[PDB]
Formats: sequence, structure tokens, C-alpha cells
Amino acid sequence: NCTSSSATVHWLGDKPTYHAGVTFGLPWPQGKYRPQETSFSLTGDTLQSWATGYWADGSLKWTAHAIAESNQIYDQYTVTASSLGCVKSSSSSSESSAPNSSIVVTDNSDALTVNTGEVAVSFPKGGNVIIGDIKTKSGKVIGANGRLVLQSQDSVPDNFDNRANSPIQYSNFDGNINEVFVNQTSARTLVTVRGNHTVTDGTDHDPWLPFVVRFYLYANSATIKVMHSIVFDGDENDFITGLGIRFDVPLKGEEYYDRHIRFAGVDGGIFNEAVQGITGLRRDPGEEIRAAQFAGQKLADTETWEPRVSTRLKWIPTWADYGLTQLTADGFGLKKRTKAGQSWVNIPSGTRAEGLAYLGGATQGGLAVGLRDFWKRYPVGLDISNAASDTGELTLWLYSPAAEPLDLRPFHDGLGQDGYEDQLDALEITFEDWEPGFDTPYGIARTSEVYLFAFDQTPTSDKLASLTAYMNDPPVLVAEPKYIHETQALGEYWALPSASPAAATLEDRLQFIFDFYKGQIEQRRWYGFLDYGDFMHTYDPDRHTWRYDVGGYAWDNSELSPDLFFWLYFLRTGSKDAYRFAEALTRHTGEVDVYHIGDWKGLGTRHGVQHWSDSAKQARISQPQYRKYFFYLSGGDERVGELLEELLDTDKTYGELDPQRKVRTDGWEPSPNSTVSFGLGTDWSGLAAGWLIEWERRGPRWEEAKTKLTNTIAGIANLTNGFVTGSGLYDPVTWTLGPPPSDPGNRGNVSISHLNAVFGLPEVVSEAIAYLADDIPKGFKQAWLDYCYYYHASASEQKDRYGVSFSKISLLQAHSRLAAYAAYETKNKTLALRAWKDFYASDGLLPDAPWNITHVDGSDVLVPVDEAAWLATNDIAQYGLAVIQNLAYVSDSLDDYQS
Amino acid sequence: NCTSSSATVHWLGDKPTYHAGVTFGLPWPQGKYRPQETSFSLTLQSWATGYWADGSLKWTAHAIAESNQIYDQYTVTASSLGCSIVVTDNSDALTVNTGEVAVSFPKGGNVIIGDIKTKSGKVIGANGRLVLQSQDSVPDNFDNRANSPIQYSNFDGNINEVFVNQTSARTLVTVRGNHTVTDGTDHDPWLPFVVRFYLYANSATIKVMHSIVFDGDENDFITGLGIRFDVPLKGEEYYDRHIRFAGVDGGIFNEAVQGITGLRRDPGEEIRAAQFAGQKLADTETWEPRVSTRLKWIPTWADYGLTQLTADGFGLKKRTKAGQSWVNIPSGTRAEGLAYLGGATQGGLAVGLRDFWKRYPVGLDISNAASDTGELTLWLYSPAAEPLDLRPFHDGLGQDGYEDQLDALEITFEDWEPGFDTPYGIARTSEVYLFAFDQTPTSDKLASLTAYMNDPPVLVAEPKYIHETQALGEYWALPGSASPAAATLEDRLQFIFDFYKGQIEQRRWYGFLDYGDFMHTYDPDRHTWRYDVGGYAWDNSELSPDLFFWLYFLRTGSKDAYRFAEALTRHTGEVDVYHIGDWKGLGTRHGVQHWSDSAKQARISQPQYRKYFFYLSGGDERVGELLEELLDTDKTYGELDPQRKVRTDGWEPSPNSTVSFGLGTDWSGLAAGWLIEWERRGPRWEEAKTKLTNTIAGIANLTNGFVTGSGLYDPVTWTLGPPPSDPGNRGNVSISHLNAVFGLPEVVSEAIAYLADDIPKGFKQAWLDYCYYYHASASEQKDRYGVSFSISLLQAHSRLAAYAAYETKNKTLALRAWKDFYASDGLLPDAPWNITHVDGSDVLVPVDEAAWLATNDIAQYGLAVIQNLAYVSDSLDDYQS
Ligand SMILES: C[C@@H]1O[C@@H](O)[C@H](O[C@H]2O[C@H](C(=O)O)[C@H](O[C@@H]3O[C@@H](C)[C@H](O)[C@@H](O)[C@H]3O[C@H]3OC(C(=O)O)=C[C@H](O)[C@H]3O)[C@H](O)[C@H]2O)[C@H](O)[C@H]1O
Ligand SMILES: C[C@@H]1O[C@@H](O)[C@H](O[C@H]2O[C@H](C(=O)O)[C@H](O[C@@H]3O[C@@H](C)[C@H](O)[C@@H](O[C@H]4OC(C(=O)O)=C[C@H](O)[C@H]4O)[C@H]3O)[C@H](O)[C@H]2O)[C@H](O)[C@H]1O
Ligand SMILES: [Ca+2]
Ligand SMILES: [Ca+2]
Repeated sequence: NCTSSSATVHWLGDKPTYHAGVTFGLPWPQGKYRPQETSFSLTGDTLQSWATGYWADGSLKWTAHAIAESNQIYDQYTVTASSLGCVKSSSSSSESSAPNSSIVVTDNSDALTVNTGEVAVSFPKGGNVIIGDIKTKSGKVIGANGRLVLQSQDSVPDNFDNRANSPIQYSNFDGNINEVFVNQTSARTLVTVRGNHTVTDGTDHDPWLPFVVRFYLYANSATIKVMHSIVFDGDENDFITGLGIRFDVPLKGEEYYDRHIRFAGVDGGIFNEAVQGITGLRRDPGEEIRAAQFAGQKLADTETWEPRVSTRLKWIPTWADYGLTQLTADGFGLKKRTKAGQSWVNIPSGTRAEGLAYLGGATQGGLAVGLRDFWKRYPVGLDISNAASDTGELTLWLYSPAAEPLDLRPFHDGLGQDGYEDQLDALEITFEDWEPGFDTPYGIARTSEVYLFAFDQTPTSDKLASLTAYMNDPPVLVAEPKYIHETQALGEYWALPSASPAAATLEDRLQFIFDFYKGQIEQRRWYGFLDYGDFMHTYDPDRHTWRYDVGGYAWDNSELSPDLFFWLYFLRTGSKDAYRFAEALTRHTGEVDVYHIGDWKGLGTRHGVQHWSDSAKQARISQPQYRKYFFYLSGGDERVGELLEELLDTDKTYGELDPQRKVRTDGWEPSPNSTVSFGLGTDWSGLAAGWLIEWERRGPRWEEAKTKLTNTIAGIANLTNGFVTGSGLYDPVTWTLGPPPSDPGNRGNVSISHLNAVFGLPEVVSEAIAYLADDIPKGFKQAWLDYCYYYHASASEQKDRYGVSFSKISLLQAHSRLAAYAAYETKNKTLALRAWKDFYASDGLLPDAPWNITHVDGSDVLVPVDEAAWLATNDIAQYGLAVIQNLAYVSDSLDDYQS
Repeated sequence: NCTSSSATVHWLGDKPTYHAGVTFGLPWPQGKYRPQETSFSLTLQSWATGYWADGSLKWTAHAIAESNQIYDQYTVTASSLGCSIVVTDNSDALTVNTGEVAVSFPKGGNVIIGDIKTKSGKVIGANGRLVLQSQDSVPDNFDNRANSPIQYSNFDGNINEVFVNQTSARTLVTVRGNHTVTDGTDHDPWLPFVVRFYLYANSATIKVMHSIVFDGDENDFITGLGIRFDVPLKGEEYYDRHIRFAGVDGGIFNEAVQGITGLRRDPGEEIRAAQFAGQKLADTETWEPRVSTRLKWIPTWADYGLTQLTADGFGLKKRTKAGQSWVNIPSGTRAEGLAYLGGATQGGLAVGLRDFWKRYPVGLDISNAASDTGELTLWLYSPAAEPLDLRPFHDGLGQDGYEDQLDALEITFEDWEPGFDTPYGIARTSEVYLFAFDQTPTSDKLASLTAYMNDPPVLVAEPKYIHETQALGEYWALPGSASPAAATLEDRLQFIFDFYKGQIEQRRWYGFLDYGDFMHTYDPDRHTWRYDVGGYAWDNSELSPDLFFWLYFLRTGSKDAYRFAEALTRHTGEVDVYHIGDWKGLGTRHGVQHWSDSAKQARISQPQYRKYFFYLSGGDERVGELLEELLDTDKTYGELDPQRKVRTDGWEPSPNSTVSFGLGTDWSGLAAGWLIEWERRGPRWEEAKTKLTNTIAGIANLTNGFVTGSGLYDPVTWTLGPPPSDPGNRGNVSISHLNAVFGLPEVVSEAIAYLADDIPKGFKQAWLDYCYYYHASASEQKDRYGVSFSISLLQAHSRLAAYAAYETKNKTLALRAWKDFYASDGLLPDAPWNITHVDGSDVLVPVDEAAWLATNDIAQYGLAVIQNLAYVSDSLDDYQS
């Protein structure tokens, strides 16, 4: 007999005018549905399912779902879930369905084809071509020989004058395929292609700059979503200069006046030309034949037009190449030329190109290609080539050659810092912890969301403007905030927006903080091929910039869990903008700010002037927990899935590198075949986050990840001082966690750090406590409750319990949330009030702060800005978390405190 | 016995907050003041710029020194007979000294300013040098760079001649040369230059008119063009060395090598706020010692680069030193194009380029600020850009011989030919400024100076007085509207002026060579000017818009008008015209490129187009040079035939053997050029007057006169007789609608008035006839003449009928002039007369438009309004039936 429950999914924003199939996630109550013994139906007012994560007990926690492209787009989609008991007490009779369209593949020795019903595309299993051909339903080829291009240079000149005496040696590469994979379903098929960049033209090289590219194809869709990621493994002499994706468009049978070129301009504008310019000649071929060219239709046979024009094609020139380049965030240049050899002709251009180009004909068809958030990921470009020839070229430049080349070398020389002592003394003035050869981008990554669109004939510009919009704002379905909370499938430590007017203005300040930071991206132009998605760490109130050039006060690189603030803000609110902002952050931080290959695979790089400048390579930047929310909302984004998997090697890095090497007083140092020393707060919050997630996903290494998390949780519980213990040692063969170097025989150590609880520890711990349920090692929960309570007890209370008082605690507003927890967990209203007091009257932001922005115009600044010189990013992140977590755990004591 | 009058001069826009000396012109009525014996007092530097025929003063020029006292009006009194900068000259270099600044210019070498010095004797800048970089080839596309290695060559402007007009308030310093190689492909000297330095008494700002003629191959691709200076800054502590960049809309960027703001430790709110203000920071002893030690770990920012490679977006970047990466700097849209380098104690320099972001691609660099001497470059063309591709935009399309060329003309509207797609001999004048400071100034001063150069102030005469003097035309009068029909004409001129002024911004008519011009005709299907079909693209003065705009300013005094007209005349005079070689004096005709079209002609180069901007401004010395250049326009008619290819004869040109001129299409421009050199009394005036006054007399004795087609000009005797296919007179009658639209009625109108009683024969009739007869009845085109004409631009030629009507006193004609204006071709009173906005997927960027008009229409519509109102507004009331 039956268990069945429904859960509704809404468009992130407005009901979109078009979508090309979407994937969403739903959560489910702990203990309610067994996998593969639960079916899922869909009501849209008037469904392809799979599990992404499971509960402790093995029931479904998070699933993911996929709907085909449709012209029916509903205000809401409701997903019912019936168990097997439902269909197995029947004597009623379903009709059996049959979708109007449904994907079919052909797996092959040579290639692999995927037929959506509107296109068929081929995926070579080897070679230097990712997509062999893209076919309409007609059977005709619309684009083909899709390939990844990369150019480099060997050197870069000191300054412009120096070009004369320094020679740049250029070299070209082809994306070489090495594996192809498939996740086939009726509704959507993921094609994952992994490989390398290998040489073809210019100087010889090792194969390098790896890539994985994911092609997403939905039933009934000529749209193909492309998630292109590369790990960077260049060295001192590897300057990327172009990075791109190129397709051949046929055009062979096509009268030039019937071949059309389009680019997206600004605010949903389209550029509309053909290879041969019949509009605005001296002589007219007729209202209707001009009107039809502009509209991308096939023109009548030449014997129908006033022959003063028809007898004179030959003299009307023929435009082979077009070029859109976006090298700043504010202006794009656009040009064309007749053929390779002539000067180009400047076309009237504009500000911020929406980043799509189409190339085809009214008969031969064509494809279009584009990059989501195009101008925000400058320097980018869109190229057409050989449009007057037999086979045309259409290319998306992810990094335009027209730009200055990608320069990832260290921004300074070391400033003469010799040894650890100087390194730490640099940190006291610039807030940077430098080390020679740590200022490196070796192993960082970047993903880009690229769309391809196939066309039978030239589409209308209104259809082009639409797809261009589509791409830049890809429709997203998301579960209800209320329901995501009920399930408890994404943490206990947040809840929806109370009655207290104090609670009310706390929400208003979260919206202030958010509105500011969103506004501050545009105003400070936090855009760029690698930069976009991140923001900075502290303001310079004298200069009125953010501190882009002062060591650690520049790029924020997930310092004090801004990720958590913004994702928890989304979970509560359901705001589009909250998501869109957190999406962009998780895409940067997850990819740029963590090392994916190397001896540091697992670590991420602390805030710096570059995103890899600082020597602090630590787990608290890579921190899986920061990705956890977006993995599940989104329906297991398979890239972010890979990124969480990567991180399951973090623990190994403590054999290589100690983050305390410079400050550790107990002269420890790691050796091979020995126990390694990580932190019990910041370091372990990352390890344990990653181990929880693999356990939850039931991945290849789940039994392992489960084991490590339980052993380490018992270890901390068996330590003596628990988390107040500084930070023990860990055996990589036995996976157990023992006391630190200076306490061999649990006669407890004390090391306190204000950082230990602001990089996901509360979140990870609660989740883990919940997961292990009864199986939890005895006294872990107490050890954690201790840490929570004692942090901001009296100094006597601390001395009494721990020997010494906690002399270096700060971030009290930040830590207010640890009270709010232990308050809830112990049903102690005096400890609840500790939260509200430490939040309302200690450090961070404070209720009587300005809580407004000032405008700064005129000669003090390059360009007009708004500023709030009174807040820093560390302030807004931990404030935000405190607001959400204190309201979560102790709403009921807030009015009590106020009164 | 005394004759004294007065004449008042006004700022162009609002009263300026600040100027740096100003030169301005004043016209004077005919036969009023004798040169060398008429004194001038303000409430004053003076000199003659044009003279009347009887030698009396026609246009003067005047300079006032830089002054903190700045007044609303300035009044100059002229007085008949009846009633301070210091230059030194060592045997090496000349130095001008204004009171504030002292600049030394070498007489030779690859350095053009030696050093700049503040009254205190302190060197703030040094080694002013013209920079250039070229490359030999450009890749076809971006994949082509590993299989086509590119060889760069570096040059720097060698000096050849150095002239000095010195006076008390003002001191011009004119330095000619070309770019002599240093490192790179052993290249011959090329790219000749004229740089004019204006230095006024009192100022420490310098006006710098940098002119340059392109004289290079299909292989000479300019990557970078700069003006470069060394800032000393030796014993200035790092934290006391400042950097600025003007950004957007009165903004200024403000750092220093070695940041003391933004740090973990705070030295002291006073200290920080000094660095931001650009002041010498207090002793290290007064600092907080956690900041004052540790200075060795705070990095030093040597290099700074601001590129503006589009019209809407600039970048900004910094580098500790070369070898390390750059760090991106919060940037924005449209840099106003100044930069400062210098120090609190050591002082320093600031360079800037007027209209910086409009003349893209441009950069401003600062280098070696961590060193003992720092570089400060203004790049006039940015090495960051693609390298200036002056080649032809097509390979001819399979066109072989005149048959094809002319046939293509019937579809794409361009007259092609091989070898004529060449920019050899075009020029371009960039207006630069330099600013010398004893100490890093207030960044509110840098803002006001960046405002200074992007809108340098202008002192111009009263329109009522310029009309009264008759120094520029009698063919224009002030709006003073008395009918309802008049004011709607005035409104329409204002409609036209706005629409055009906006189209520059909307259609992005911006760029190194592009900025100043507009386009010819619109494409109503695409919603775009015809930027890619032959002669429908760049308008290169066709049908005399230069002549409409500069007239509109004369009448109004609108600052906008002046500025629009200015930037045009700064383009058409320089980039469309040829300055060296065989075609020197001919302008290329309207095309996709400014030099694409094979029809190189005199109608474009027409000196009348620059006449007004020359005299207003007080004889701009670069425009003065150009007006001379055009005196060798006639030399080109034994070198090229504008009527070849359209010629059914066997004829072919050689020098010193007679040629045919269209009396409007060719003569109007020569007459104009000659009448100017005469007016000015230049190195060739006597020549010019004889050539002009001959060719005038020549016409009056052609039996039919202007009604005869072309003339027969003898380069040896400088005379003009009847054309081939009519020797011995008897009579020729050949009419083209193109004659009266390219200057004719303004040159004839001015020459007649300039000559008075020395006017030959009945030239005045020979003119009057063509005016009356151009659109009389075909029956009256027998009664006189005997061969009924074959009529083409009637609204435009309405001006000519109006001229005759005033000169005759003939209201029959005046009413016909109005009936052609309102009821013939051209625009038409019932026309749409509004703009339509266009957006969505129909265009790239949203835009306004009127496809019911084109640039031909508006120019001749505009001239027609102004001239029919001036001559025959009386008849407008009476007309309205
Ligand atoms: C192990 C490793 O060691 C260093 O590489 C580095 O530690 C330094 O940076 C820390 C960090 O990045 O968070 C940290 O900083 C404090 O906390 C942050 C939030 C503040 O921005 C800092 O001002 C700093 O504050 C303390 O210092 C000050 C101050 O004004 O300087 C005032 C407060 O009262 C103090 O709490 C460490 O303290 C630094 O050693 C790595 O982070 C670390 O993991
Ligand atoms: C003689 C010499 O040779 C040619 O290379 C070229 O002539 C051609 O271009 C002219 C030009 O201005 O560029 C003229 O076009 C002339 O007048 C302008 C105002 C008009 O656009 C034309 O109107 C001709 O236009 C048409 C038409 O094509 O439908 C009909 C009208 O009645 C005409 O006014 C245009 O003729 C020449 O006519 C043209 O042959 C050089 O410019 C020329 O000096
Ligand atoms: Ca970052
Ligand atoms: Ca031009």
C-alpha cells in the first residue's frame, strides 16, 4: 500500500517565453522514499527522474528531473511521487504514453550520434574534432567539424617599444579527444567529452591545457547547452592568446544575397546583414526583394528584379569576414572585410554585446553560437570567416586574440622577502602571506556556459533576439523555500522570513547588503574571463576604491563564507538575483580559487591581489560545503559534481604541505610514511564537508568517505579538549585522528582561532550529527556543544574548564550563531540571549552603524561610485549568517532580548 | 583727423572658469583702417590676417595673456593715425619663457623639447620626443601568426626646420621634420610632421598642434604613434610620487607609487589624506612605526597603462615592474584623456589630447615611476589596437578598364580605378596640451584642466557686427524672424542641426581619422547609414555641408554649431584632401574609405570650406598652411583629368599645355583659393590676384559667359578662353547642375564685392544671367542664348535666383526663388520633418533616424534657407498666396 507526496517547482523569475528543456532538483523527507521503488509524475496546471543524493538510511534525499523542450510553458510544474504500493493495488488501467519526440542514440566504433528529434549531432570518439556534424531533421548538415582552438605565445614583450628587439613565437593547437561518455535518457542526454590541447601549427609542445566539455541535448530541442571547462597547466613561458570554439557552416549551394550574418548587439538588438548588400544600392530591385533580404528570406530568381541591379552583381562586393571583439566591459568593436588581404571596414558598434553570432542561408540553413554573460567575461569575441566561400567558419572566442594575452605570472617579484620571518612581517602591513613559487596559477580552472543553436533556414531576428536573451538568462526551475526547509535536506540552520520589528529590519539590512554588493559588481567592473563572479575584501576610504592592490584586502576568495551567506539568502527568499549572484560566485570560487591538479589538489588560495597570489593554500577556500547547495538545486550540475569529487583527495595534501608551517611553535614538519597535521576547525570543516557529500551521493568512494568522517568524528570526541584541542594528527593508512604534536597522550592542548567556526564548521557539524543519527560516536555532540558555549563564556569559566582563558578570540557577532545553536540544542534561554547580545552589541556591524551608502562623484574618483566605507566583506558575510542562523535557532528569544 | 570705432568680443559658450591665453579674430569694414598705422586697445597684441583689395584691414587677430581676471565681454577700439614673454637663443636650442614656464626646443636632433622648467628653475619634464612604431605585415587572421612572423621598427621624429613667431602675449614655435629609424628594419625616413607649440604670456599650459602626413607603402602599417616625455622625480620619496588619469565626466583617478592608504596598519588619517591630496607626506618620524618600518614590503607601482581602443570602453592597469603581471584597475567608459606624472617636491608634467576617446584608439602610459626618471607617453594611435590598416577595401571585383568602373558606379555609386585607392598624401592634425606643475596640484585643478582642453574656450565677434563689416559674405543674415513661415524655417535648421549632432554619437562617428565627418545617404531597410556601398558612405563635403554649418554658426553664434563645424573642417581639410605627390590639392570624393573613390577633384578641396574657420580663430596657423597648399591645385590638371573615362574625345593631359575646367566644378575652388592668398597677401598673392582676375575677365568675354560649359585655361599665360568644341567663340551652352552647389555663388559673390570697379567687362552680368536663366521658362532659354537647357537641383539653385532678385530689385524673380524653394525638389514643406526611433531586433543598438533625408538634401536645404532669407525675405510675406 501507498506513500505518495507532491512538491511544486517554480520558474526562478517570470514565466519564460521559451525554454530548451530544463533540469531541476527536488528534496524529499528523510525516510520517505526508497530508490528505484518510487516513480515520478508531472502536472503542469492542466518525468525523467534520478537520484543525486541519499539519506543516512538509504532513502532519497535529493533527486533531479528533466523535462523536454516544449511550446507549452506553465506558471508552475508539480511533481507527484508515488511508491510502488500505489501501482500494485490497481484494477484500473493507465493508457501508455509515447512522447511526440524522444532521444535516440547510436553507439559506434568510430563516432556516437544523438538524435533529439530536431537535430542529430555526431561525437567523434577520437581525433581533433569534437562534433563531426550537426544535422536538421531534414537530414541536411547545418554546421560541422566543431573544434576547440587554442593559440599561445612563448614570450611577451616588456613594453610596446620593446617589440622591435623581442620576438614572440606563436603556436596553434587543436582540441584532441581522449574519452567520450553518455548519460542517455528519453528527455535528455549528457555527452561528456574529455581531452587535451595538442599542437598543429607553430612551435612544438607537450599536450596541455586539459578540458572536459559537456554537451546537453534535450528531446525536441535544436538548442545544445555546452559546459566548457579547462584546467590550466602552463608554466612560466605559456601565455594564452586565443581560446575558442569553431564550426564550419556549409553555404555551398547559396546565392550570396541569400547567406545571412547576424550578431547580437545591446538590449536585445540584432545586427542584420547578408554577404551581398542589396539594401541601399543606388538602384532598387524592388521594395519586396529588399524587405525580404532584411528578413533573412530567400530572394526571388534574378529575372524578376529591375535589371539595372540584376545585371550588376559582380560590382556589388562580397563580405567574407566579420569580427565582434569585446576587450573592455563597456565597449565592443565590430568590423568586416571583403576578403583576406583588404583593410577592414568599421561597422557602427556599441557598448555591451549580448554575445551571439549566426551564420547561414535561407536554403542551406546554419547555426548560431554564443557565450552566456558574454561581455562580463571580457576579453571575448565572435568571428565569421569565409562567408563568400564554399564552407564558412563561425567562431566563439572565449579569450580574444585581439586582446593583450592572458598573463598569469606573479604580480610582484617577492619584494626581497627572504625566509618565513620576512614573509610574516610583510603580512602585518599588506595582509599578504607570500612564499616563493606559491604565487602560481598551476592547476586552476574555469568553466563557461556556451550555447549552440541549429537552424533549418535563417531564423527571424526576433527568434534570434529571443535565443540571445534565453542564453544570457537560462530559465531555471527551483523548489519552494518552504518545502526545501520542511525536508531538512539542506540544513536545519536557516528558516523563512517573523513579526518582531527588530527581525523585520534585520531582513531589510540583508537586502541592503545584497543590493549593495550586486550594485558594486557593475560599478567596480568585477568582470573578466577569470575575474567574473568574485568581489573584494576591504575598501580604501581615502582613495574610494576597493583595495585591489594591497595584498589580502583585494579579491575575496570565499573569506568567511560569503558563499554560505548568499546561498542561504537564496534558500530563504527564493529571489532570482540571490541565485544569479550566488551562481556566479560558485562558478568563480569553485573553479578559479581552488587547485584541481598538482600536489595541492584540494586546497584553494587565500584572498590576494591575484586569485592565486597568496601562499596560504588551505582547505577553507575549496570547502565543499560552499558548493553543496548549488549542486543539489540545479539537479546535480555534473561539473560541480566532478569538483566535489576532486576534493576527496584534500587529506593527502597534508603529507605535502602544512598550512601552519610558518607559525606552528611545536617544531613539527611532515615526513613521508608518518602522521600528518591538519586543523580541527577550518581544515577539518572542509575535509568533513567533502566526506559527508560523497557519503550522501553514494559515489565510488562513499564507504571510504563515510569511514573517514566517522573515525575523525570519534577522534575529536576522544581528544580530551575536543575542538578546544588545537589540532591533532592523522594517519593516512588507518584514517584515525589523534592528539597534536605537543600532547602525545591526551593531556589536552589549547589552541583557539577565531577562524575555526567561520568557514562552515557549524553547518557541516549539524548536518553530520543529523546524518550519523544514533550511530554518532559518544560525546562528539558534547565536545561541539563545549566549543559553542565556552567560546564567549567568562574568562574564568574558560580557565576553570580548560586551564587557560581564551586570549585571542574575536568575531563575536560572527560567533553569536554558535550560541544560538547551543541555546536551541540545550533549551537554555540565557544562552539564547548571549546570541542576541553578542550580535546586537559586540563587533562586526552593530545596529547603530550608518546603514546607508554615500555617492562619490567628481575629481576624487575615476568614475562615479556608491560606497559604504563602514563595512567590509567579512562583516557582511558573517553578519548575514548570524542574522539567518540566530533567527533560525532563537527567533523566540529575540523579542525577549529587545524588551 | 581721426576715425575711431569699437568692436566687442564674446566667449563662445558660458564664461570660462579658466583660460591659458586666447587668440581671436575681428573683422573690419572695407576702406576703414590702414595696416601698420591703426592702434588697438582692449578694456593688446594685434596683427593683420586679411586685407581688402585697397589694402585696408579686413580681418585681424589678437592674443591676450593668461589671466585669473576673466571678463564677460572684451572690447577692442581701433584708432587711425589722427589720434611679456622672453625668448633666448643659444647656438643649439631656442627657449621660450612665459613667466610661469620655460621650454627649450632643440634646433636639431631626435628630441623636440629639451626640458621644461618652472619659474623656480626646476626641471619638471625633459626629452620631449615624437615616437613611432610600425610593422611590415599584418596577419590575414588570428591563426596566421605562427606562419607569418612580423617585423616591427621603431622611429623617432628627427628635426629639420624650427621657426619662431614671437610676440609679447603669444609665441608660436613651429617644428618640421620626419620619423628617423632607431631600432628595426633599416627604413628610409617617412611620416613627415609639423608640430606647432603655442605659449602664452603667463600660462604654464602649452597648446600643441601635431600634424602628420601619411607617406608610406602597402607595407607601412603604423602600430603606435606617441608624444613622450621624461619626468625627473629623482630624490622624491616613493610615497611622495603621484600618478593621475582623468576618467569619466570630470573624474580623476588618484594614486601614488607606494600606497599608504588601504594598508593593514594605519600611519595616521592626516598622512593618508595627504597622499590622496597629492602633498608631501610628513616625516617618517611622525608616522605610526608599524607602517613606517615595513615600507620595504609595500610594493612600488612603476608602470600604468590606460588604453581606449573603442569609443565606449577604456581599460586601466598597473604593474610593480616589467617581468611581473599587470593588475586590472577599476575602469569605465570614456576617458577624457589626461595623465599626470610628478611629485610633491620635484613637481611634474601632465599631457592630454583634446577629444581623446573620440579619436580612438588612444592610450596614456606612465613608466619607470619606481626609477630615477619616469616616462609619460600620450599615444595618439594605440599599440594595443590593430595597426592602422590604410589599404583598399576591395581588390577591384574583377573590374577591368573604364567600361566596368563606370558601370559599377550605376549600382554601388563609386567611381573606381586601380592605384587611386591610396591614402598617400592625406594628413591629420591632433590637438594636444601639456601642463607643467611646481608640485602635484590639487586634483580639482587637474579636473578643470581636463575640462579646459576638451572644450578650449573661444572668443568670437558679434554676428550683427560680422554681417555689418561684410568680411565673410553678404550671403547670410541673422535669424530675426518676422513671419510665421520664417520661424518654421529657423526651426527646421535647428531640427537638422540636432539630428546630425546626435547621429555622430548614435552611429559612433568616432576614430583617429573618422571623427569629424558624417555619412552621405541612409539604408531604410537595415536602419543604418550606407557605410558599405561606395559613395553612399563617408560624405567628404559633397554638396558643401561645411559651407552650411559654418554659415549657421555665423548667424546664431551657437557654441554647438562652432564645435561641429570645427571638427568637420578639422577632418575634411586634412584626411579627405591630398597634401603631397602628383594629386596634391585634390580631395578624394565621398566613399567607404575617405580615400577609396578614384575621382580625386577640386570641388572637395574647395578652399572656401576653410575660409570662415581660418579668419574666426585669428588665422589658425595650421589652416593657414593648408590654404597655401591648395594654390598648387591647378598644377594637377596637366597631371589628372577629372573628365577622363566620361570623355568621348582622344584628349590626354601634360603640364604647361592647356586644360579644360568646369567653371563651377573646377574653377570655384581655384578662384576661392586665389582670392584667399590675395586677401591674406601671402608669398604668392601677386600671382593669385593675376590668375583670379584674368580668369574672371576671361569668363565675361565668352559671349554666353557662365552659361558656356567649361573653359580653356592656359597654364603658361594664366588665361581662360572658349572650350574645345567651341574655339573662336560664336557661343557654347553646356550646363551641369553640379556647378553652383560646390561654392560658386559664394566665391563669385565675394570676388565681385572684393574687386568693386576693377570688375572686368560684364562679368557681373555673366553671373546674373546664370542665376536668372537656370530655371526661367525654356522659351526664355531661346530668346537669350537659343537652346533650351536640360534643370536638376531646383531647391538648391533657388539661392541663385534669390541673389539675382536682390541685386536686380526684381520681385518676379524673388517669388520664383521662393516657389522653387517650397514647391520643387530637395526637401519640401510637406515632408515628414521628424525622427523615428528604432530598436529591438531590427538594429544592433537603438537609434533615431530620418530616411526621408540625406546629407545632400540638408546641405543645400540649409544654404537655401540662409541665402533666400538674407537676400529676399521681403518677398516671403508677399509670396504667401
Ligand atoms: C595559518 C594561516 O596563517 C596566515 O597565512 C594567515 O593568517 C592571517 O590572516 C588571517 C585571515 O586571512 O583570516 C587572519 O586575520 C584576522 O581576521 C580577519 C577577518 C581580519 O581581516 C584581519 O584584520 C585579522 O584580524 C586580527 O587582526 C586584527 C588586525 O587589525 O590586524 C584585528 C583583530 O582584532 C584580530 O582578530 C590571521 O589573524 C592572520 O595571521 C591565514 O589566514 C592563516 O590561516
Ligand atoms: C564626371 C565625374 O566622374 C564620375 O566618376 C563621378 O560622377 C558620378 O557621380 C557624381 C557624384 O556626385 O558623385 C554625380 O552623381 C551626381 O549628382 C548627385 C547629386 C546624384 O546623386 C546623381 O543624380 C544623378 O543621380 C541620379 C540617379 O542615378 O538616379 C539621377 C539624378 O537626376 C542625378 O542627379 C549624380 O549624377 C554624377 O552624376 C555621376 O555620374 C564624379 O563625381 C564626376 O565629377
Ligand atoms: Ca577569487
Ligand atoms: Ca572624409
